[PDB]
Amino acid sequence: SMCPKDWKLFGSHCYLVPTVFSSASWNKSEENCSRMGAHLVVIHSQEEQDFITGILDIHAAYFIGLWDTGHRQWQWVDQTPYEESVTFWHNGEPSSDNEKCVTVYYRRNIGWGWNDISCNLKQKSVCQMKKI
Amino acid sequence: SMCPKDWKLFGSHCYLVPTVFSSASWNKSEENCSRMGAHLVVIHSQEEQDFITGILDIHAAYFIGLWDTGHRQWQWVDQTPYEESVTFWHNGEPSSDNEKCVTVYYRRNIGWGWNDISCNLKQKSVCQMKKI
Ligand SMILES: [Ca+2]
Ligand SMILES: [Ca+2]
Repeated sequence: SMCPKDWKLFGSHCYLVPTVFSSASWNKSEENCSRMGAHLVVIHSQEEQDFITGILDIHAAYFIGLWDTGHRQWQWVDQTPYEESVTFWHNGEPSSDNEKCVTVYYRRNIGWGWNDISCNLKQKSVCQMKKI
Repeated sequence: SMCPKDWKLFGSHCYLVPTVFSSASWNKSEENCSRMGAHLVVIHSQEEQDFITGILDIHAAYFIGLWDTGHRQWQWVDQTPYEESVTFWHNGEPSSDNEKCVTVYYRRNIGWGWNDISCNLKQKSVCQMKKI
């Protein structure tokens, strides 16, 4: 139908956690999403943050398609506008101008939130594409 | 039957000013269009500019599917080419490298034209889709 097999529908998009694809760098995660005709997730709303985290394992951290093009100059992989006022950074994040890639992970007794980390650290990931 | 109920036909497209939400940011405006299998209007001619502005309230500003991905690098939401020679900018627009999203609005005694504004500001919107 609107989404490929095992992809999950929310809004105009289809989402997948590539499970078998072993942990990888941010670039290799993006490259794997694009092999499926998808991108790392672009999280524009509370609804999208809530939906995407709804399909993740609380014991794992996941690359999202947000990266720092300069000095806290955050850009989505699809180049759609970054709005600092509709973000989900954990308390104390972002933390370091040396951390240029973004992960989403669960903090005990807090919930899901973004963390800036090294682009070279291997993490799980989640992909999105438009439906049909 | 060439357009869904409440939509308006022009050439090979159907147009709608959404009503269910009364204003929203550029990203949310685009997602709302996409959920109807549409996108923010992509304007490729004088005739399109005139038809789209014809169905608008002169007292309101409306997001269109044009935004700056870099430094004055304008892109359409449907990836069709941007052509500087066929644009409808108001005098003195685009005004600033801080305004990455595009609205159409009516200037008293001048007429309709495009204006670059902050992507986070809430505006009305116009959606477009291929006819049936
Ligand atoms: Ca950090
Ligand atoms: Ca402007």
